[PDB]
Amino acid sequence: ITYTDCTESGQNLCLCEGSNVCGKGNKCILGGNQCVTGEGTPKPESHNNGDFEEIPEEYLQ
Amino acid sequence: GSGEADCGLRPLFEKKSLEDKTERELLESYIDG
Amino acid sequence: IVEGSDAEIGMSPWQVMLFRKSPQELLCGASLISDRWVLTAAHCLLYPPWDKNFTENDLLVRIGKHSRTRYERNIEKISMLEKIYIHPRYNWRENLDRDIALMKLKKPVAFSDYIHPVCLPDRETAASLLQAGYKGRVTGWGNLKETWTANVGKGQPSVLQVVNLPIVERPVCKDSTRIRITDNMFCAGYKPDEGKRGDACEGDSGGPFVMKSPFNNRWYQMGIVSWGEGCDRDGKYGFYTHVFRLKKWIQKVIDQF
Ligand SMILES: *[C@H]1O[C@H](CO)[C@@H](O)[C@H](O)[C@H]1NC(C)=O
Repeated sequence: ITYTDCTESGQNLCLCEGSNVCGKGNKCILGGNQCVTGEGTPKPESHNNGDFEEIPEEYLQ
Repeated sequence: GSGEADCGLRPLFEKKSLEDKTERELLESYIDG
Repeated sequence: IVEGSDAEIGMSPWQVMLFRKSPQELLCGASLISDRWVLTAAHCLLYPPWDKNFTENDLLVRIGKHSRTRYERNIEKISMLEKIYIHPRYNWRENLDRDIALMKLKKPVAFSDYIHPVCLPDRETAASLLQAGYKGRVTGWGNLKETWTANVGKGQPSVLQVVNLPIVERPVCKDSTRIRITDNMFCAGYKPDEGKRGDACEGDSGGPFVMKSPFNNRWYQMGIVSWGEGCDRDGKYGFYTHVFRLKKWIQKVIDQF
């Protein structure tokens, strides 16, 4: 799990104040930025790759 | 191996008496570095 | 891996790729501990925050790989999972405390030049080797950098990367985060004034943190890439799951004798 910067206001599970995560039960105010009390939404999981060569489909089943 | 298997010995390295390019770095960390 | 280099063929024969079947994607790293057992991070399989909860059937294990994306035909071994095991006290509920898991292969893998297990340490190895200042080695196919300018190059390596990092004194690990650090964790990475850098990053998680014993020439798995607050930030540290400390769990699940 790598926590990266909050992208939208009200996201949690991301870097809000500096290199500090804004945890569950908090939400990020893209101001300075503020990590606030409140139910945020976790910045969504990034998908980093996708240029894979073909593996035998016997395994893809 | 015998009882405990032959873990952590690479065939292409330790088994051929060859060192990987940055192992030394790990080794000296121990005697300071 | 951030500021690492290309691994040499067979340099980390225990490195495993956790591969998503549909859509095809690299989930995380792992390690081979025997011809049937794979060690990974619990968050790679179960992480409610991202509604991540994979089954044995959602994933494949790719072993003996150098290349991130090629299908290494007479070298890599692709295996199906028989069962998964998550540590029962794994606190995803923001701690990632006890972030460990085991995967059992449907069939045992044949070892080779590019496939061979690493060693789990004993107490005296763990006592000898886990010292602040000593260096461990991290490997993976994760991101080259925390963030980059989109569509200008690729932030993912074409080949497995390796980086050597020093273990940091706990008080310092502790003072670098606002998160509550447990006994089941340790942190590694250079100090800001230290003048070197490198870290694990997205896609490297689940992977092995290894140390080599000079006395017997053996590679031992001391950690599992668990979490960090960014990748390679100054005054920030990569956090590893403390393997020695959870070996009684491992012992209990494998039930070898
Ligand atoms: C799958 O099992 C995990 C184990 O705790 C649970 O947290 C998760 O909510 C489950 N997913 C489903 C199908 O709701």
